[PDB]
Amino acid sequence: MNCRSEVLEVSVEGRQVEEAMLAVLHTVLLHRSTGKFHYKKEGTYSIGTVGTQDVDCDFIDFTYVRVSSEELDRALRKVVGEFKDALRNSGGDGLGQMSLEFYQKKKSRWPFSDECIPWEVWTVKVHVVALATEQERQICREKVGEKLCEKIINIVEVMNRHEYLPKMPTQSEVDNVFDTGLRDVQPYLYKISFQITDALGTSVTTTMRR
Repeated sequence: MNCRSEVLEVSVEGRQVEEAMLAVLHTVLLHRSTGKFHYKKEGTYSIGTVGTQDVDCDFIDFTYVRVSSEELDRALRKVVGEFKDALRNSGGDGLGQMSLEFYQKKKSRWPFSDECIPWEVWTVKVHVVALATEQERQICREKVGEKLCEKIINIVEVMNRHEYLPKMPTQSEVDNVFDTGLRDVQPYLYKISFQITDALGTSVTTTMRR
């Protein structure tokens, strides 16, 4: 169950934070998901289809690929949205970080609790600058697009480089490994959190599925 933590750092403009974080999160979840398991008798199962689609960025000259799932997209857009607000609207040095953590549920023996054991952590350290000039914004569109392109391919190589994946679960064990709550995709169990540190202190936000 060797856990690996990877760190990515990006410097963007305020209007680029949301799209930049979405590119990273969707890219990771693209390679950390499966189709929905449809179980039959004797505990056997088939696997549903998962489409993908290109996403054109409006504030960055870049295009990324995400899982064709509105449910997942709305989930990610929400937490990235909270992050973008908490980060941009801060009187610090424009620094914050977001973590994507994949974990397994080791159900603590009846009846007390349930423990989350992480096996992969993906952290994005964001440095955001607020620009007013239209020209500078244009420079950032091209500049960030190049860097972000290099980092997406890089992150795909890193995921491929990781030697550990959870053992494929049986029907009774599927909810300890996968998020089986989405309609059209089945990612590994994941939680997303972010923290912003200011001159006043540190704020930490954790988001949980229903």
